[PDB]
Amino acid sequence: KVFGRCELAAAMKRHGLDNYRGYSLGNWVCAAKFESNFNTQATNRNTDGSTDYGILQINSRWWCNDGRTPGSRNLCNIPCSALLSSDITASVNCAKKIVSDGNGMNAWVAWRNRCKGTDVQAWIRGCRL
Ligand SMILES: [Cl-]
Ligand SMILES: [Cl-]
Ligand SMILES: [Cl-]
Ligand SMILES: [Cl-]
Ligand code: NA
Ligand code: NA
Repeated sequence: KVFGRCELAAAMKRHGLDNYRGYSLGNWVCAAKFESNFNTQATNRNTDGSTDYGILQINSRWWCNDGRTPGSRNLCNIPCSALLSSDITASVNCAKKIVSDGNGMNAWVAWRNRCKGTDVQAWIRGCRL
C-alpha cells in the first residue's frame, strides 16, 4: 500500500506516535517519506547483508526475523514480512521499541540526515488530524 501524506499521518496519530518520546508527528512522517516514500512494500539491502522492511525501514539485524541475516536478533519478535502489510500496526509497535532504545529517532539515519533540524511540522501541514 502506498499511503497519502495525510492518510499516513492520521494512521500514525491513531496508533499513538504523535509526541511519542517527545517526537512530534511530523518527525515520523518525514522519516517515512525518505525511508519508503510511504510504501509499505519497500525493502532495501544494507551493506552488512541485513535488510530493511516496510514504511519505516526496520532492519533485520536487530528487530525482525527474515531467516537470512546470520548473527542477527529479532527484538520485536516478528517476521520481517509482517512489516510489509497494509496495516502499519506492527511497524508502529516495533518503532516504539526502537525509539525507546537509547538513541531516539537517531536510530533512523535518514531521520538524522534529512529531518533532524528541519521544520518537520511542514509534513503535516493541511492535514485534518
Ligand atoms: Cl508527499
Ligand atoms: Cl518534535
Ligand atoms: Cl493501520
Ligand atoms: Cl530522545
Ligand atoms: Na510535527
Ligand atoms: Na534478525
